[PDB]
Amino acid sequence: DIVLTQSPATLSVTPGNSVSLSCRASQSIGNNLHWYQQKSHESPRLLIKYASQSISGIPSRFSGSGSGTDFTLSINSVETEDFGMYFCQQSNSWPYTFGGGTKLEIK
Amino acid sequence: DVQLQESGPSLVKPSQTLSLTCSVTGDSITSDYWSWIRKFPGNRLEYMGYVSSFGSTFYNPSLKSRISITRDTSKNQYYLDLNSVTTEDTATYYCANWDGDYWGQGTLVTVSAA
Amino acid sequence: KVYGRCELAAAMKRLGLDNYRGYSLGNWVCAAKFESNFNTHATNRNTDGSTDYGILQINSRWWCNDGRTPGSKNLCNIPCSALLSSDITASVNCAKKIASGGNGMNAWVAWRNRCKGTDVHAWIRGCRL
Repeated sequence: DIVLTQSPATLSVTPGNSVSLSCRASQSIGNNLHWYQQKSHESPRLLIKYASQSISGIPSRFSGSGSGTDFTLSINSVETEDFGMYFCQQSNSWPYTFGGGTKLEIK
Repeated sequence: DVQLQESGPSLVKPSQTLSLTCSVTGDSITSDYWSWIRKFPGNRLEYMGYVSSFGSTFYNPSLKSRISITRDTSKNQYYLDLNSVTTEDTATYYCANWDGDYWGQGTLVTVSAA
Repeated sequence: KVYGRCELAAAMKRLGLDNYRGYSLGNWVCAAKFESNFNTHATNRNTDGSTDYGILQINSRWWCNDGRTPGSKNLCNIPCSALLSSDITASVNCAKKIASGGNGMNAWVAWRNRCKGTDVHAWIRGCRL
């Protein structure tokens, strides 16, 4: 199975500042990496499709990039409502697998 | 819009089957691919499986063979059946569409005796 | 747009099809060759009122909405016209959903007839990938 590993585990940033989260795959997954954010008492919301493809209604400060095994989710000037859990998930290989998440807290 | 919603019991005992339904709003279930995902306490998501347009199923090998995902098209429902459960099966269960655009809100189902 | 072989190969590689769900890149370059000869404007109407569209000839009964096909499922949740792009992203994204169906790539007649069971690597040799 493919294994996804995200770093760091917890990320602390001050509002208005810029961040970059990493998802890495054990072996290549092409561009078949999707990104999810998940707040308290809410289910996941799809932020970015296939590494870098934008999703209807997601705020443009969400950007995704990379390919192969190395992937990044960028948030441009994060906002108070942006704090929460972020997950990456692969679809190139069955079974589909999720990262262990990164926690986007305040400094 | 599209809206999904899980229901079923919230207590399960070991060796008993945990059963959930996912009721779909805003489309025909026969018009998409539908999935079951669970979250354990360590913020750990696991993809359980999905069902395609004509009922073809994909199960995660990690499920000890104990899974089935069926559906009732007339009811715009699909179901999760998970045989021989343990405390390890304690999780927050979500249905969602295969593209990940829409998820149920999630439902906590605990296993433990009770 | 009519794509060249390696050009199409390169696009499919960047867009994640090499070994997607275990199918090597040659599989998709092979399917497109025989589905549409690598042409994004390929269309084909069928007795059942449906139409195949694009470089992978995706059918409007099940996979896309064209406004005129009885009992459209629209499984890729897209207008069939989007599959007619010079840019193959929408075609690729939908083909991955089709390949994720029970049938895998056998969904494509052409692929089960002339790509399945052969040296699909042939379709990308000559290409630097």
